[PDB]
Parts: sequence; structure tokens; C-alpha cells
Amino acid sequence: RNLYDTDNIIYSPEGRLYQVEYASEAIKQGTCAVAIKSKDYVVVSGLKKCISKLSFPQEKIFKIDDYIGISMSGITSDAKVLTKFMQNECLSHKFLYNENINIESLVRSVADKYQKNTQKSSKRAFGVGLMIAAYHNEPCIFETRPNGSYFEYDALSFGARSHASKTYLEKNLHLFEECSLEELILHCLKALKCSLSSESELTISNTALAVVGKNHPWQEISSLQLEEYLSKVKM
Amino acid sequence: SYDRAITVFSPDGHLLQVEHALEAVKKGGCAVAIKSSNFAVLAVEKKNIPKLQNPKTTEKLIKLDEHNCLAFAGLNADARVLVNKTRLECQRYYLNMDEPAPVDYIAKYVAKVQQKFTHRGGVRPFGIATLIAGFKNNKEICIYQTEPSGIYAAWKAQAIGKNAKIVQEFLEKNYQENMEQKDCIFLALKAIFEVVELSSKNVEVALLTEKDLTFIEEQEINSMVELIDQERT
Amino acid sequence: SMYDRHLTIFSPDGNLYQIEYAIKAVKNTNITSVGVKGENCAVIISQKKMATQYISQDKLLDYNNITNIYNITDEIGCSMVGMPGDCLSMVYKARSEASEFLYSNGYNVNAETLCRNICDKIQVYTQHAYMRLHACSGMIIGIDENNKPELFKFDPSGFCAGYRACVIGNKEQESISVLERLLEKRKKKIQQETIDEDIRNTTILAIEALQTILAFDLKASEIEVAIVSTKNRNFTQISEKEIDNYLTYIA
Amino acid sequence: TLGPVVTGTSVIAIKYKHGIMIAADRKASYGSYAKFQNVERIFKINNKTVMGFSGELADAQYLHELLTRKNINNLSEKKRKEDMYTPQHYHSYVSRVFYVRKNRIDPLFNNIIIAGINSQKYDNNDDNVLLEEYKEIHKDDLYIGFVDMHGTNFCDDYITTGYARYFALTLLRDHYKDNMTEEEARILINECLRILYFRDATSSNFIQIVKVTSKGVEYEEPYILPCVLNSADY
Amino acid sequence: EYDRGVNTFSPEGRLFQVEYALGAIKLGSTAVGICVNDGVILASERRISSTLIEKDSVEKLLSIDDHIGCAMSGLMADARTLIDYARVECNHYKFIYNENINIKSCVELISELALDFSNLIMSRPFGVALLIGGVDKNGPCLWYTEPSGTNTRFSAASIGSAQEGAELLLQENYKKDMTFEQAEILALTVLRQVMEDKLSTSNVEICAIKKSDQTFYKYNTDDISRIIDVLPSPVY
Amino acid sequence: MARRYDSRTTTFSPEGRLYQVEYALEAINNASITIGLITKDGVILGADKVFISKLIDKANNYEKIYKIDKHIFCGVAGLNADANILINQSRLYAQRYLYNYNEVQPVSQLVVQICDIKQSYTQYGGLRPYGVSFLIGGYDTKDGYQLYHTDPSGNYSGWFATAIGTNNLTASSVLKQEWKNDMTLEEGLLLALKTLAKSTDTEIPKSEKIELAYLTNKDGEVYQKYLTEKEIEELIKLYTQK
Amino acid sequence: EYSFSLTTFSPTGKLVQIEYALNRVSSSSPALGIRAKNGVIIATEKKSPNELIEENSIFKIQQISEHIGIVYAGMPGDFRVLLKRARKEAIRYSLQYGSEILVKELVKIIASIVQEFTQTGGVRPFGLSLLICGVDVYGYHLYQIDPSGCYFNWMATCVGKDYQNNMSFLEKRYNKDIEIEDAIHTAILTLKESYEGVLNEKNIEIGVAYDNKPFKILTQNEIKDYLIE
Amino acid sequence: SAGYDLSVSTFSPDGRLYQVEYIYKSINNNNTALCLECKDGIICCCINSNMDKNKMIKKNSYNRIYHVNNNIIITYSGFDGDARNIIDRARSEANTYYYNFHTNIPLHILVNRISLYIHAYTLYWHMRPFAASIIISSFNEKDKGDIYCIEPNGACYKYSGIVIGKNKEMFKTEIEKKDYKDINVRDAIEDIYKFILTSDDHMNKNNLQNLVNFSWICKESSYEFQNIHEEILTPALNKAVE
Repeated sequence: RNLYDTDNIIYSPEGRLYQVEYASEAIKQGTCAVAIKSKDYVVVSGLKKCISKLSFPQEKIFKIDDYIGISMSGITSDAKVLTKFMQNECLSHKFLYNENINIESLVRSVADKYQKNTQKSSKRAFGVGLMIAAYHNEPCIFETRPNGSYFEYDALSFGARSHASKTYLEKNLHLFEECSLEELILHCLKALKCSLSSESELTISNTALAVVGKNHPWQEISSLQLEEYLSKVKM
Repeated sequence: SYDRAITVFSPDGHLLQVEHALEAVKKGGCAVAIKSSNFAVLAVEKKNIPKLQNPKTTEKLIKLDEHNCLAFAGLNADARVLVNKTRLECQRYYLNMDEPAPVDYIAKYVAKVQQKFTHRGGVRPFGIATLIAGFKNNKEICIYQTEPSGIYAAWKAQAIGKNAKIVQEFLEKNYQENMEQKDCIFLALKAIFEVVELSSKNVEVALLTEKDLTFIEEQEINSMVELIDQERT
Repeated sequence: SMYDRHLTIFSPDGNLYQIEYAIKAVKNTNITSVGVKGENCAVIISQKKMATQYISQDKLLDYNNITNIYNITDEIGCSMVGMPGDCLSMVYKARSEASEFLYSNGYNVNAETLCRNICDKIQVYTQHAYMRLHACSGMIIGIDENNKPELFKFDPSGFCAGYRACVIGNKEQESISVLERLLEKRKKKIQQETIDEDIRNTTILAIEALQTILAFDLKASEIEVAIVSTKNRNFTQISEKEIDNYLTYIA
Repeated sequence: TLGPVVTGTSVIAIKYKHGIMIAADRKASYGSYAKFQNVERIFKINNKTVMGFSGELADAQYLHELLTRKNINNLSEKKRKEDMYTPQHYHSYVSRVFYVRKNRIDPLFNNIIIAGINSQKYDNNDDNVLLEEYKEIHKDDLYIGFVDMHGTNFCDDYITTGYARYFALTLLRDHYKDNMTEEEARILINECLRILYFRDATSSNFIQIVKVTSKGVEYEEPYILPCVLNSADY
Repeated sequence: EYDRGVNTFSPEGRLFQVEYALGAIKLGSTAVGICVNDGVILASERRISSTLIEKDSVEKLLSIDDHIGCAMSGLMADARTLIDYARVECNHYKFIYNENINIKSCVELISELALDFSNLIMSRPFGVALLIGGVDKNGPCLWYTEPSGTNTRFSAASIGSAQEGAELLLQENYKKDMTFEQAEILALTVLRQVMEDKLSTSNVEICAIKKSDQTFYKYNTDDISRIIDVLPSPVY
Repeated sequence: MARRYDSRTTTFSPEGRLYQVEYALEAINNASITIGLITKDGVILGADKVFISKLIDKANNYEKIYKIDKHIFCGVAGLNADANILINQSRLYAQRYLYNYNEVQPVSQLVVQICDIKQSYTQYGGLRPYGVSFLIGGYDTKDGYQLYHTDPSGNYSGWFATAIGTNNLTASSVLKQEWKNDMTLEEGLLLALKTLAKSTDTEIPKSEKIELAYLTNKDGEVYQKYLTEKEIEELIKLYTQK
Repeated sequence: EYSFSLTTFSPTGKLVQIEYALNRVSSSSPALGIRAKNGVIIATEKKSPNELIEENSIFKIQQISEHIGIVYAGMPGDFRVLLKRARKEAIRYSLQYGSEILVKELVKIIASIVQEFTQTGGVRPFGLSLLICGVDVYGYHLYQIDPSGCYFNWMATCVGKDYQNNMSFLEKRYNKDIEIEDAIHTAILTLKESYEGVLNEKNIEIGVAYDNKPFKILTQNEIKDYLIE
Repeated sequence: SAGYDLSVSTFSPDGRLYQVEYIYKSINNNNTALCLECKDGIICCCINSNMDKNKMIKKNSYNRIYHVNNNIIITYSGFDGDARNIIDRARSEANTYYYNFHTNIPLHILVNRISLYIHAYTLYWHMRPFAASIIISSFNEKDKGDIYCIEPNGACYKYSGIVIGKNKEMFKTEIEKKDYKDINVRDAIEDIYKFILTSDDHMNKNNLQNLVNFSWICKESSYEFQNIHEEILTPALNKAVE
């Protein structure tokens, strides 16, 4: 414990790398973020963080390519390195070739960027987990842990009260056939509200939300458009 | 080690390896610079064993350029290496600009290189506090105090080194705006060995003008010292 | 500091405990490999058994694969005993030297130069604290340019003595006695007319030594011999069909 | 790599209604000396793409290694049928490497042609790198790319490179109709290859015709027969 | 640091160095910035150690570019290298691209240098807190860069030793709609409540970046006097 | 990661000093003593040979007073092992100056070069300092005979007479009490014996012991060193007058 | 961060890591060097080994060049890397200057290499002591190199275990004008008396310079005639 | 264990090299992997037991069965990132071989090169040793298949069928019941399910079309890597017993 913690090289006598287990809980402090995969749409919503009622809400949703977007949850500085890496990767592929980067291959290209910061002892594991949501030819959601690892999901949640939001998603199997994004965007927004603490701030026009789908490039949901969605959430 | 951060943030937020570097300056020799209308005087403390150690050490009062003083106070080991970089810098600037480096530019560089050594990896912070006297782009004398932390500021009349607090509080109460050529010598002398022994050999004083930095010889130095002990009686 | 964990730092008694510990790592595998040197013939034996390590022992491994005997070139062979990873890494370093020596010098490396070059690297580990010794001690055999046999043993501590009847394993404390004794019988026999009798003077001598050093029965499927005698000079692994032929000379 | 001493000859690639049909003589000439008459100059770098050839053989053999291992790396990281690289992807990769060599001065003298089917509506998600009925392809799912050694890349409906860019190109430009059938494409290609036999010194019979259809890549070796125009009279 | 390096996660998920540098920004002089829809106003305390200092060479509100100005907190010597670095990057952008840099974009390149020690070159986290502001486009902007690297755009922030008190006053007296002059008097009143006895010229160095002219302006001794005379809060 | 194994040899102490240099000064305070003396004729360097055995060659060599250049020479006091590193380095410096400017290197300029390298190790590198400090006497046409005393820390100082090594205080005291400003060469040599004898509290030296050398520029920088034979006369002369 | 000195000054001002290296040198087999009027003798005792070993395959007295021999007393692994690196200097010198390198410059070069590992980071000091002897145009030489890197000029010396009384024995039996034949006689005797259980045959080693003849290592046939007395 | 188990480059006084046996308990608490040879082709198996409580992963997205050169199956059991690093290095070596030799790398030297790459990290201060146990397999017609298992710290060992993971002791004892080298590959799929249903500690129970995924290289796959199509899994899911 006290001895098996100082560096990211020593294995605990149970074979656990503590210094990547510790960075794996920095994502558990970021605000919740939920991705829902429809038959042909992906909806990503995240709760922006306001440190004071003078400050602007912190940005949660980031755009990578035409049909690729992410939602970090962890250390903001570490995520900014990864978005630049991903953006410089989808653009180079669209430059060297004329195609769109294979989302499966792009996630692997960023999942091993986590890795190279784990073998050495002069580096640290990234403290950020990502939500790579994209529509390449079919909708797909990815998640990269601070240790080199990635998975393809059907729904996610990040950190703050993710267990509360997961319960809403774990019991909802409609999302596969949930066409009519109106019916799907409500499902995600209700999920995000579930993680949101009661007797506190409610979901307002300062919570991020974006979609990507068949002929729907990665777009934010405008506040005027978003505002009525929050109204149906109150129902 | 080689490429490790040796200066790191203490849990209270301080930089211990810089705070300790300040205490290395306090175990040095006091230096005093005084500004005037168009000239600056610099007086420092020197320590020599009698009959031995010829005063060729000339630690303080270092020429940088045609018109640039430097009276450091701290580790003499780090004094030469820091000074020699500035002298290298002063000529490179005078090569890339075809005009002599102003006093403000040199101070900014010394503050930069000193702050660089407390931010790089596997390098010890300079244990030196310096002050530079010179003329800006427009002909206007200035003195620039420096600290090992990298902080720098221009001063009208500042004292650094061993027990500079006592000298500074004295220098703050009897500094005139535009003193005379022989007044600035007296104020520097009166202040420099308020903490140093009254002997005239201990203090080395030189005066900087628009041209040809002048070292004050022992004739008047002894003369003014005898005008100060009677002041103390 | 108290850190005698470093690979190099002399302990106050002048010893490098890491060298002693690395040697202890070779003994822990309790794999015994024996090689003896005769007249224009050299033979080498190993045990074809799993190194005593964490992993579960022999259940489904094809025992043909499990060997402690490799060859460095067409004419130089070795028997590395130690941690399996280090032994595999040692031969690849050894193979490169004999290959580089050939390209750089235009002729095949001597059996004594190859191990000396190997020891010149094992010393680098011993002196640089940033890395770790290969827990591997190997025996190298071959034929020099004078058609004379050569036998050499190196140690995790860089030491390339080179014997004429050598043993590596966990019984070298007493195997030095039997091998010295059992090799004197071929000296007491002064017939001196053995014309290419490596088959019936040297190989059988080495198998007898293994049967005596460790007191098992030496089934032909749990040993292996390799010989670089003159008229072959190729380090050919002797097939099992005639290994048990010598094992039938218990008489 | 410096001077094309062992050169290929023209290759002709046209797209017909069932896919791509690419043909090439099987001769590589050592200048003015037909040193080899059984080398092949049409490589299969993918189950749905083929690669052309012209100019120096060493450079195009080296290029084949790059495209071959690029395929296998794709095949290792392939999860579904849609992960496979299109012929357009290799074209944009051959274009980049030719261009990178052009900024340097080692251009690997070649006129590579990349052809294949740019779609996954005809199932081949069972890959056998080491060894039914045709479909109608809309002619927009077929890619026939060209790469000059200066890096000049473009795609068309009939890319003839090498020296057929003067003889076969004129025939194709006034005879290539859309959705040509199987044998009608061959008789058009055969007419183009016959002319190159009379009029190109570094060409020959013994063509290798390769077709890229919905079932993959095929092979066959005709011995096209030039004899016309009655010059025998004396 | 007793048995740990710079890149070390605490068992609570936070880094050690950056959470130690956060305690180093609570010692500089208090600076207050206010962003209204007509231009950003930057105010700053002036802590003259002695009357011998020139009060001019020491400064708190530099200009990153022709349209950007910043405040500082924490290690003063450690902040000059950021501003100097940002000056080169801001100017370099103006060369590659003919236009002026976005304050949001200027802050990002400062933020990513604030963790250059992390190794994905410095060696320890920067221990300052910037208060960048400017009028690039989309109206004026005001940002705030931490040692931890997180940067949040503010409408009216505050840095320095008494930033906790200044943000308490701003969080009540700030309204979304103000004229330029209402911001200027508001900033001084916030400083007046937290500064020392005298609200003189030699105590503050307020500078403005007006939307109209789109250029920073360091108020001289004259322009600074006409704001103190207002005294909208004559409460002692 | 060898962070736990590091000693941080280039780190300030709580009192603003460097422990590695602090200990290196202690190392050179237990080494053999070396004496420097400037006379009108020349500069005198004389050190004490630490006894090892009578089997030492002690005929054509001694490991305290080396030659750095035809006009510069040094008397080492400290770790003899790493002195040869700095002696070879300073030999390179004094010969590369002559390569560039086509003239012999002034003594005051060689010292700052060899002190910068000595100081650089205690500034950055994570290596141990040079536990060595040596007087560097030499003659330069600009400022005549000079004598400089170096330090593991890297800070040097010009001197007229210095006695670094073990029991330096008892040898600086006698030097300070008897160093007349104007002395002849033979007079200075006798003084060197007197301070060397008194430093190691022996009434008379033995000549299987302390050795002497000087410059005494004769417009050609003769740079002579004593074999043991010439020192009996020096020992004889000391006995007659003391 | 991986290149930091492991040899650091102890508070009492001693390079304590070197003191440990000298402890191990003071526990190895005694090597011994003696120089005479017309040659130099370096001798070491190689303890009576098992008959399994090939004695000629290990020789503590190796040869650097035509007239420069060597012997060590320490860790055999470090001798080989130092001996091999010492031969490069003896060849690199001859690749510039025609003549064979001479002992004084060779010892200084080698000592600078032993000193490097004392100071540089991440490495330990060499755990051996060398005795480089040779014949030059400046007569005969016999040097010794410590693990610390400092080198000494000797007329006769010992480096191995119990060299305190071993060297005291030589002091009362050595003179400058000692004949080379008598030098070997004294070299055998001093090794003989120190070696407990005196069986000084098959377990000794001699190397001679012989008045500007090439350095030669006496094979055992030429040694048994020196064991009568 | 008293401070000798911190870094991978230190040997404990009893010779055992710690920090590597700790890896061995890291892989042995990970999802089990299986690989055995039949008379037609190797069949592998990976039972992703740890991924049962998540209930959010795509059905058959996660897959630890990787292939190189389309005729060599590589599966692991350990850190899914560290192993994936090796696969890309295994593919790099296969590519490097083809660029030089025009031939797919023979398996018995692919496992040698990978064993050295894995072992090379167990030799340094800084480098963290890999935490993956690698299983490599390939089938040919002229020579039947063969399985190698590259444990941490080198040690590539040729098997005729191996299980690595959490319950590898309860899987081996059930596999060795039948000589699978004479058993067909089609009906061996049924057998391994009976082991997964029983020998797995209730992690997998009757809902395992998704948790366990595997592939063969057999004659019906033309001796090339191929995941089993779902239409063959369910006939093999005739596991209805008791």
C-alpha cells in the first residue's frame, strides 16, 4: 500500500497497478455524461459544471470530425491533449487518403496512447476517460479507461452519480428501436436527470447535448431547440 | 539527478529549493547601489585576510558592457557563470540590434535565466542575488535588483546581501532625489558599512557614468571613512 | 543508504550480493547440465525438464520442445541453464556475436572467443546499476582451428574459466568430485588406441556422470546429448534411439 | 530506382457491366532485348482490387510489397466486411507515396494503375489470402485509378497506361460504351492489344487478362493472334 | 516530495504538484476583472514594498497583444515566462493567420504550457493564476487560468490574496447589463473594500480594453483619478 | 525508477549550503598540505608527500605538483584520483587558448576555466563534485607572478600565500607571520620548508618528504623542480639559520 | 533521471563506495610486481584449483603490447573489460605515433577510465587493482592502479590479500640493484610464505620483461626450476 | 519481500525475482483463455467472465482472439492493453519478415521474437514488465498445429492445449480427460461449453452467447483464421444436462 503506490511501475502483491487504479477514479469525480445508441442515431448528453454563479458552465461535449464526437470526464488538461490527438488523426487520414477514419481503428489509435504513458516511469496514466460516440456506417459508442482499454457499449455513464444514471439505462431496452429522436433524446435526458442530485440544480439550458446519425453530422442541440426538450423532461 | 525536477512545490505551496537559495544570499556580502540624476554609484563589501589574498578577486562591481554595472551578492561560484552568460548575451544583442543593450533588457534576461534554472530539470537554482546599473535606450540611469527566485524590479537605491534589511530601512529614510557626485559616494559608504566594520579596506565603491565606469580609489575612501567614525561619536 | 538492491553497489564487505543472488537464481531451477571433454571430441548433456518456476509443471507440454541445449552456429553449441527467458535471450545475443564475428572477420568464431565476448557483456550488467543480470550460466563446446575440443562455462558473474569436465546446476558442490574421479578412469585406461571412440568413451562417460551426479534413472526421453567431435564438427543432437543404447550399458 | 533498365509495357484497364477487366502483356524487356517473356505485371493486392504496372520492374515489385503488407495489416484489424480498404483507398495511398518520392529525387519509375470494386454490396467476408453468377455493378461502384510517376493521379472509365496511351486510348475513346458485356469487352481489349503488337517494339502476345467481378479476381493467358493488312506482296 | 515525483496521483484521484501549486496563488496582490458588453476592465492592487521602488518597472497588468491584457497572482517571476511565451504565440498566430487571436484560443495555448511538465520543456507546474481578457470578437471575453490547467470563462472574476472577498462582493454587485463606467466604479469599489487605507493613484493600475477601439489602455494618473472621485459607496 | 536510490548531489540544504561540497571541503581538509609563496624572483609551490612505503620510486615522480603549461603549474590537495581529471582538462584548456589566440594563456584565465568546470558539477548533472582543490601558480606578462586557490565549490581567489590541506591553520599562521612582501627565491624556499616543517609539527624536514618547485622567470620561464638531492642544501641551510 | 552518481561523499568526507571496493581487492589472490636492474617481474598466485579446470584458459597475467604486461587482483570480470579497453589505447596510440605506447602514458589513460566509473552516474567503481609493468626508452616501469583511479609508481608492491605483511617482507629483501634472477627468487619466496599450505607448483604465475626483450609469460616448465629455492 | 519486491530489476536473497510473480497473480485473476489442438485444427476460447455485471457492452464487441498473417491465432489473458501492445509488435515482426523474405514468418520464431520483446522489459529500473500471458497457435496440413504460451519473463513453451486465466486449474483437469488430438473440431466446440458451464464459478450460466467468443483455424476454414459463425454456436449449445 504505502510502498506499492509511489510509482506507476510497481505491482502490488496482488498484481494491481495502483498508480493507474488511482487515476482511474479521477474520472469518478467528473460530472455525469450519458450516451445512447439508437438504431441509426447516437445521442450524447453531459452535465456542464459551474464553479460559481458568475462563471460560465464548463464545456463537456467536443467535436472531433464530421461524425465523431466525444465527452471527456476526468482531468480537463489531459482530455485536451487527447482531443487534439484525435482531431489531428481524423484530419490526417482525410488528407493522406480521401476517406473517413475508421472509428474502430481511431479508438485503438487513442487507446494505445493511454498505454505508452504506462510502461515508462517518467510518465503518468491519463486521468481522463472518453466517450467516443460516432456513426461510421452504423452507430457506435466507445469508452477508454485510463489503463489501456476500450469497449463498445450500448449506453454509458461517467463518474459523479453514474450508478444512478446506469440504473435508468440498464432497465431500458427500448433504445435499440427508439427511432424518432424526440423519443430517444428524452430517454437520454431523463437518464442525465436521474444522476442529477435532487434538492439542487435541475437540468437547465446549461447542460450539453449533441447528436450524430445516418445523415446527421455531429451537431450541438441549440438552446432554443434544447429548451423545449427540458420541458418534456419535467413531465 | 540528470533531468529531474529538484525544485518542486512544498505542501504549503512554497518552493523550498528557492527559499533555501535565498538563505544562501543572506550568507554573503552586502552590496549597495544609489541612483542620481545621470549616474549611479555602487559600493560593496569585500573580505580579505591581511597580508595575504591580494584584492584581485574583484568579486563585485563586474563590467558587463561599455556601460553596465553588476554587484552581486551570494555564492561566488555561481556569480561567474551567471555573469559570463550576460556578457555573452550583451554582445549577441549588440550584434543582432547594432545598439548596446539597455539596463532593462539585461535585467530581464538575468531574471529570465535565473527563473529558468528554477524551472528546468536537474539544475540547481542560482544562489545569487544581483543588481544591475546602466542606461536605457534613452540615456536614463537605472538600477535593477534581482533575486534568485527570478523576481526583478527597478529601484532608486537598494541594498542586497548579508543583513540588507537594516541597510534598506536606513537607506529609505535619508535618500535625496538628485544627490551630488560626492554625496552619492557618502550615502553609499554610510549605508554599506552600517552593517560592515568601519575599516576602509572592507568596502569597495565604484561610480558609473555615461562613459568609462570609474573605481573610487583608497584616497577619498579613507577620507570619507574618517568622516564617518566622527559621525558615530 | 541501505539499498544493497542495486545490481552493482559494493556491500561493505566488498561483495556484490546481486551476483550471489543471481547465481542462487540459477540453482533454483535445479536443472543439471554436464559436459565433458575427451580427445578430439566434446559432449554436453542437459535434462529436458521444466525449469523450476511459478508456472504449473509438465502436463501437456510436448517434451520434445523442452530442451536446455541450443547451437550458436553450425559448429558451436551451448547449454544455457537458468531462467527460461534469460537463457533464450542469452543465445540470441550469443548467436549475433558469432554471426557478426563471421561477417566482420571472414571466418567462424572460436568456441573460446564467443564465450569471452559473451562475458564482456555480462560484465556490463554487473557494472551498470540501471539493469539486471541474466540469471543464466551456460556451457559452450566446439572445435578450434587445430581440431582440438573446447569446453567453456560462463557465470552470471562475468567469468569464463573453461574446463575439461564441467558441470552446471544445483549439485556442482559435489559433482566436482565425481566428475574428477570418473574422468580419472579414462586416464587409468592407457590403451591410447581409441580411434574415434567418442561414442564409447566420451558420450558414455558423460551419461555415467549424469546418472551419478543426480541419482535418478535417466530415461532416454528426459535427457539429451550433443557432440561436436571431429569427423562431425556440427553439434548434432544425438537421437533418442542411441541415447538409450548407452543407457543399456549399465553393465 | 535510377533509370528503368528492366521495363514493363502498357496495361489496359476498362470497366464493363460485371466489373473491371484489366489486361497486360507478360513480357519485361531489358531495354531492346526481351529478356523475360513470362513475368506477370498485374498483382492482386486485395480481394476486390488489382494493381497495374509500367516502367521499371524493380520499383513495381517493391511497390507490391508495400501494398501487400498494407492489406494484411488491414486484414488483421478487420472486424466486418466494411472495414476493408477500397481501391480508392489504395489509390490515395499510392498517390501519396509517389508524391513523397517526388519531393525527393527517387521517383521509382512507374505508371501504376489501381482498379477494383469500390463497394461491399457483394459479400466476401470470408478471406482466404492463401488458396455462382456474376452481378451487375452500377459502374459507379467501380474505381480505375492512375498514378503517374510525378504523382499525377486521376480516375476514369478506361485507364490505359504505358504506351497504349496513344493506340489503345484512341480506340477506347470512340468505342467504349457503358455497360459492355463480358465478351464484348474482351474483343475491344483484344483489338487494342493487337495494334500494340504491330506498333510497339517492346510488346508481345501472350496476354494476361484479369477481371475483377463480384466473385473476386480471375486469371487466364490468351495468345492473341496479330496477322492483318497484307504486306507480304513483293 | 519526500518519496514522490512530480507525476503522482494522490489516492483521491488528484495530482500532488498541481494541488500544491493551488496554494501558491493565494499570496499575490488582489486583481479584479469585470466583463461587460462594452469592454473588459482590469483592476489590480499595487503593493509597493518601499518608497525606494520606482513603482513603474514592477507591473501587474501586462498586455499579451494589441487587444489582450492579463492580471497575475502567485509567483510573479513565474508568471513573466507565461506572458512572454503567450506574447510570442499570439504574435506567431498573427503572422500565419492575418487576424487577431481569440482570447479563448490564447488561453488554451497558455493552459497547455501550464502542464508541459507532465510529459504528455518545463519540470514543475506553473504556480500562477492569470485573468486574461480581450475583445477579439463575439464581444469582449474574460478568462481565468489555474495551475491545474482548467480554465473557465468568467463574467467578473478576481485573483490574489483577497480574491475570496472580492468575488463575494462582485457576486452581489454585478449585473449582466452595465455601462462601461459602471464597471470602472464597480472594480474600484471592490478593491477599495479589500485594499489598504488609501485609494490613491499609486495603489491601483486599472486598464481597459474597449470594444469600440479594440485596444488595451493603461489608465494614467489622470484617467485613474476621475474614477476614484465617484465614490458610489461612501460606507466606512 | 531509481528515485528512491538517488542522493540529490546538486540540492541545497536547509541552511542554504550544499552538503556534497560541504563534505568535499572536509575531504580536502584531511589531505596532505600544500604551500604557495610569491617572491620577487618567482612563485614557490611546495607540498607534503604523504608516506606510503619506502618501496615507492620517489626518484622521478611525485603526485602533488604537476605541470599544466610551460608558465603555469599547480599543487593539488585533495582526492589525487580526480585531480588528474582536472589536470588533464586544464592542460587541454591552456593548450587550446594557445591554439586560438596564438599566445600562452594568462593564469587568471585558465583558473576561471578550470573553476567553471569544477563548479558546473555542483550546479547541474546529479553527479558528485570534484573533491579536489589546488593552488595554481603561474607567471603572466600582464600581471606578473600569480597564485590562485581553487575550491570544490568552484570559487577561486588570488593569494600571496596559502597553505591548503591538513593542519592548514598552523601553516597559514607561520606564513602570515613571516611572509615579507619582498623576498628572494632562496629566502622563500627556506620559508616554504619552515611552514612545511611546522605544519606537520616536525622540527626539521626529511627530504624523503615535502618537495618544492618554482618558476623564477628568466625571460624564458625556466620552471624548475627539485629532485631530492637539491633539498638537502635547503635542509642544510634551514638547519644553519634555525 | 537514470544517470546520477551512486558514489557520493560521506559526511566524514570519504568516498565510502571506494573504500568498499578496496575491501574486496584486499581479499583476492596476491598479485605482485618487482622491477630489477634489467627487467620487471610481475607474479601472482592462482590458488591450486580442481583438475577439472584448464589452468592455461585463465591467466591473471595478460599482455598489453610487445613490452607491456599486466596483472590484476580483484574481480575477474572487470579485468577483461579493462584489459580489452587497455589494448585499444595501446593500439590507438600506435595508430598515431609509430612507436609502441610507453607505460607512463598508458597508465594515465587507464587511470582516467577507472576514475570515470568512480564519478559518472549509474555505475559502480571498478573492483580491481592493476599492476602495469613494461620496458620503455625511459627504462623499466612498474605502476599500480587503485579502484579509486589514482596510480602509483613502485619499485616493488603487492595488492592481494594480506599485502600488509607481504609488502613488509619485501621491504627488508629488496634493493635497487637487485638482479632479475634474484628478483624472481624473491618473488617466489614472498608468495610462498604468504600462501598457507605451501604447495607452490601448478598454482603460481610469472611474467618477465628481460632487458628489452618482448614481454614473455613463463610456462610451467620454466617455473619448476625456480622452485628449488 | 523485505524491500526486494519493489523494482523488477532486483533479485531477492532467495534468488526468486519478485515483481514478476506478482504479475502472475494479476493474470491469474483475469478472464480465462483456452486453446487446444484437434485432428483438424486449433480451436481457441476466451471466457470474458469479468464482463457479466456490466450489461451494457455490445453483444459480441469485446474479443481477445486476434490473428496475424491470417493463419496464426493470438489470444491472451491479462491486461487488455499491454497484450494489445504485443499483438501490434507481433504484427510488426510478421510484416518485417515479409518485407525481407517473401514468406509468412514461421510460428516457432515468431514466438521466439515475441518472447524476447516481452522479456526485454524485465531488465530495467524504469520499464514496467508486461502483464499478459500470450497464446499463439497455427495449423498446417503437412504438419499439424502447435500452441505456444509466452508467459511473462520470456518462457515460451510449446503445448498441445493450454488454459490460462482464473480457473486454468479446473479447466486443464477436464480437458485432459479426452485425447482431443483424435477428436474432430466440430464436436470439440460442444465439449468446451460443458467445461465453461461447469468449471466456471457461476460467472457464466446458460447466457453465454456473448460472454464467451472464440475461433478456430481448421480444414473447413481452409487452414486460415476464422471466427465461428453464430449458426454453428447454437448447435453446439445442446448443453442441456440435468
